[PDB]
Amino acid sequence: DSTDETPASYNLAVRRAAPAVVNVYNRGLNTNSQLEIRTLGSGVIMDQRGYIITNKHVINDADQIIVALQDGRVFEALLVGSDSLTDLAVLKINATGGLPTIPINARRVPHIGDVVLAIGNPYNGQTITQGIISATGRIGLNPTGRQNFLQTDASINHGNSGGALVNSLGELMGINTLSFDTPEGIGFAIPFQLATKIMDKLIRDGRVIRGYIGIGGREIGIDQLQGIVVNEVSPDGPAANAGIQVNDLIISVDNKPAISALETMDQVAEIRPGSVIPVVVMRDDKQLTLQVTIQEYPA
Amino acid sequence: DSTDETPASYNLAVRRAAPAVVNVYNRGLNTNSQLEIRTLGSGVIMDQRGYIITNKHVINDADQIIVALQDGRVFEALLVGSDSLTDLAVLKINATGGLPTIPINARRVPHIGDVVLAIGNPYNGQTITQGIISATGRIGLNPTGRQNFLQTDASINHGNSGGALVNSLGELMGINTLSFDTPEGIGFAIPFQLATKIMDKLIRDGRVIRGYIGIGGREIGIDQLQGIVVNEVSPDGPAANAGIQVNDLIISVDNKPAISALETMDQVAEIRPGSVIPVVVMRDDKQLTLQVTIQEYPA
Amino acid sequence: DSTDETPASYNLAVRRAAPAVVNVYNRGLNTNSQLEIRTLGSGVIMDQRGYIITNKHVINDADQIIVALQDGRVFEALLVGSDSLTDLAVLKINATGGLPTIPINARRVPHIGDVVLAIGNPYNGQTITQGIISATGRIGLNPTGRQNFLQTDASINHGNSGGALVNSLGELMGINTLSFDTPEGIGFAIPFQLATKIMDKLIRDGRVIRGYIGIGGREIGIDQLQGIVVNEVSPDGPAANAGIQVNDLIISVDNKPAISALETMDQVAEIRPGSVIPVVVMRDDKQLTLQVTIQEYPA
Repeated sequence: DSTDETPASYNLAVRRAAPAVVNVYNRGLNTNSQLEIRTLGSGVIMDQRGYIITNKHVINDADQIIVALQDGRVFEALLVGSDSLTDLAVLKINATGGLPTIPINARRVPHIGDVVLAIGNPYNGQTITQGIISATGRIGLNPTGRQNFLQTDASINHGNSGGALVNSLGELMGINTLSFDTPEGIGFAIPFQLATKIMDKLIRDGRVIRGYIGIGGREIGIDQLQGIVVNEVSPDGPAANAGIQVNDLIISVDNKPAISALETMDQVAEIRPGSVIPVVVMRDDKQLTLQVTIQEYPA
Repeated sequence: DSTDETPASYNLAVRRAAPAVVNVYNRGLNTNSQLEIRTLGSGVIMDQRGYIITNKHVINDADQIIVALQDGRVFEALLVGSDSLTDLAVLKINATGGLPTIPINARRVPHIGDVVLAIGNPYNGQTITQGIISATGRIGLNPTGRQNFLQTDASINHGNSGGALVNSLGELMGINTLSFDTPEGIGFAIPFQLATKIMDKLIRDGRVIRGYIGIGGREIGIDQLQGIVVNEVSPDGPAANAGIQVNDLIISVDNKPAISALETMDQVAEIRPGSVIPVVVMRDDKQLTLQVTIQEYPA
Repeated sequence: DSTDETPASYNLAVRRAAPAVVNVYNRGLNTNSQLEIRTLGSGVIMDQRGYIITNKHVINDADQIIVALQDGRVFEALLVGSDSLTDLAVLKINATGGLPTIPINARRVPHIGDVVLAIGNPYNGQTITQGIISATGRIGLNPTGRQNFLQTDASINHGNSGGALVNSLGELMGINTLSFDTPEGIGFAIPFQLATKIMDKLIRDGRVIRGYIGIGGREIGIDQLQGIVVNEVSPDGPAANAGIQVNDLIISVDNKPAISALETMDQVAEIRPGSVIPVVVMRDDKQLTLQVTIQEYPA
């Protein structure tokens, strides 16, 4: 008799998380009067100030943005900003009385093989899928990086895109992002540490400002010094203006040893334009320290 | 050393449930002699009288219906009836000696996030998939309702369609129904409480008879009385014949307060044609009680 | 507070298994100098001698085969042999110092419903998916058998094809094989006992040599003797040459009672060509013992 027994379930993560996952409506005004729904999507309430993360593609060209909570409350939202490269956008609502927020543990380290649920709220019940973390993502902002997504075999679709990816404790692991283009059975999410970083940037600047040094190049035992060889230098770029030349060997950027081309470019992307930084190079078996003014990455 | 350890497994649910999941063969007689297989599918033994649920689309246009059990027994089946809207059909076999039956717990409440296995028997080994309950279904019979399906990311395919969806205890959560048309990675099943209701109806009437009041309309703090405003009234329908008019406010149907358009229409669908029921409306700030004879929903 | 709690995870199986799952590169030499990558895939280190299993379709037409380990080591591989029917190939590398190997428990019985992870290493992080065993496979080598694959709803794709399928203990359940052609949501792997058998055969003969008796036919209470009726006999085949005729009833092959057409054909496939075996038949209610020289299955 199974009357006595308890079914295997992830319902606990759902109870803790789902209340913070909202419906997001993109509404157009036809010139008739009338209000019609252009598209629908999911979003996640990040804190008690009423900031919400959703997908950019859900809110593009909205005349009015409406947010609906599982508890019945309906709000008009303000668009704070968005980013095409990560397909994220931030909204703000003004709420009296408390808001449910997504559980976030900043100390939690995501592990490959961890169980995850992808929680949507397309029509408001909710659409929820289960899978594991297939690959952890990087949290870099360099525009050319392909590795800044968490991968999962939990199904990511129009139902749950823009909603929350959580572990079995209901802690946020990422923001679901539908792929418009990769292996069958693999979906993607923005890692939660990258998503909060992007939110903070949108809140202060209204957009994600990426740093640029204008250099292409590739990496060269412990007794050999690692570095990045300069393959090409962008005309009228920061490096070119500072006197950096092809075949230079970059051993240091802004006081950080340059041992990896990928790490150093994510490093530069975080540096605010107008910043003046030292870059140490090896040329003709001599050390040169050059002063470089960072610019904004070209569109 | 893993010699000592025990692999994570749902094999227990399989052992309890799978013996009641059968092969169903649709066989045509070409005029040659010969017996050929038109299509194959899964079915579920519901009780010891030998009643079986399968998909209608598996048994359509069968000259002969054959059922095969995991234990080797082969039976000829009688078609009791079917329903296009839920794609269910009921069969009956005459068996001497016991039959294996699907475990059913009528006290069990399905929860979103519960683990489920979708069990098929396409060729007789079996084809089994794993997922969770994404959304619980309604058990309504109103023909226009879209919400009467349980949703799951367990894979539902030609292998397991018509078979059993069970939790990790082997208890029946639904009947697998392949979608012929929704978000990628989502399949559907008839919730088990709706499936048993449909079976009981087919057994007594040979078809699912749905009640009809012939009314379109939408719902209007606790101090305000909820109701359904009548948008349109069907000509020569039950409501029209009873004297119900547009802009009437329906506050009560068959002694049940009408607070939701969806609940009241599922309510009417369960009422047998020929039934005479009271319907209370508000017209011109006055209460009117009208006597309505329910009819059968038009095809 | 979830700070104290532990997320549900299969990370243990990943830690035990993943280090033995390698990147396999198929490289062509264009006549320029240059070395270019024709295709990429996964492979599994089977033992400390440096034998590796991958897919045949990954190494077809390679000018050079390169293997890369999660720990950073890169090797040139020798192709030992392959088999089209199972899409397996074996490689060998020469390594100084230890190699990580896949955990194998030959005593472990795979069960339907067991949790499995499909581990790939397409670019070297790794691509990992989760599912269950849907159906256990046969380990037969008869070329016409359709049942020699393990089935799983763990996603099998270009990422993880040729890599390892393991249970939650990290024990090898099979080798992932991408299907180029079956129900949606079902993938396939070579059962691990069949995969090791194929590897041993490739190592001694350089190819999989299958036995052939040249007979078509089908099986006829315990008091009735089971047998295989001969439907057809191949001209100039082993059976024809030995004097076996249509309507003969095969009751014994190589001293094994013939109670199943499927079992007896897998039995014959394992017998080495040139072998002379007894085959007992019933003809005209008399027993005849015939001496048959096994041949190699025609391409």
